[PDB]
Amino acid sequence: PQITLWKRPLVTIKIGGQLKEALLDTGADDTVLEEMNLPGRWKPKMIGGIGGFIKVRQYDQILIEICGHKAIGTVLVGPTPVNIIGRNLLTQIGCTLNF
Amino acid sequence: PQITLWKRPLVTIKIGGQLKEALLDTGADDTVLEEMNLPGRWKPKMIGGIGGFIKVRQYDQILIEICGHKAIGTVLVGPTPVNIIGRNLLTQIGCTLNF
Ligand SMILES: CC[C@H](C)CN(C[C@@H](O)[C@H](Cc1ccccc1)NC(=O)O[C@H]1CO[C@H]2OCC[C@H]21)S(=O)(=O)c1ccc([C@H](C)O)cc1
Repeated sequence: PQITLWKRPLVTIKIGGQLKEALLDTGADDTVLEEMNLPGRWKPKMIGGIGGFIKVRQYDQILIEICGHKAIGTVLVGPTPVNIIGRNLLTQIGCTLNF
Repeated sequence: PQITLWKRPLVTIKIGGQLKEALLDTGADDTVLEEMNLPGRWKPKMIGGIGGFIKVRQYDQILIEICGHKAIGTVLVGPTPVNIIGRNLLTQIGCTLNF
């Protein structure tokens, strides 16, 4: 589809058997999701943006479905105020910017 | 143009007569630029990102050309990690997400 940007580009995602709302965010290299207790091993990481850094847990090869489109890749889990779908997954669903 | 996301969507902008590089950021409501000199009056404002809140200078009705497309809108100036073009200006140049 085509999503205009009058409002935040929020979409439903499925990850770890849960449905959630997340931003399609061309400004994020990677994907960052609200605290959730995923199984498996993880690696600590610190990521920075406006206001400074937050601590997150890096999970690799996680299955995620973004508005019907399947993808698999790294997800960072931590105290983010919004779920952020980054370019690592936006490429996998064929998402582009156009003007 | 159509912009894929395997790389950061960085474009050249012109603001205040000077060229800069900026990131097309669909996850940003607002446009925030690193510290710079801009003519005209400004108002102190607060903005929140992934890591907390920062103080910025708000410039309204500022001419800014993005990848050859003209916009006139609000530009926030402050200690953002990188120059980001937010939805307030992406809508003006007709930018949409497509997949
Ligand atoms: C570096 C360029 C960007 C700043 C990077 N960010 C993406 C960016 O879209 C954030 C998303 C966001 C964050 C909090 C609340 C809403 C939306 N928007 C944002 O800050 O917008 C500001 C201005 O407009 C307002 O609207 C929303 C907030 C205000 S990040 O989240 O910090 C980030 C850093 C590192 C990684 C890993 C390492 O790749 C992934 C993501």
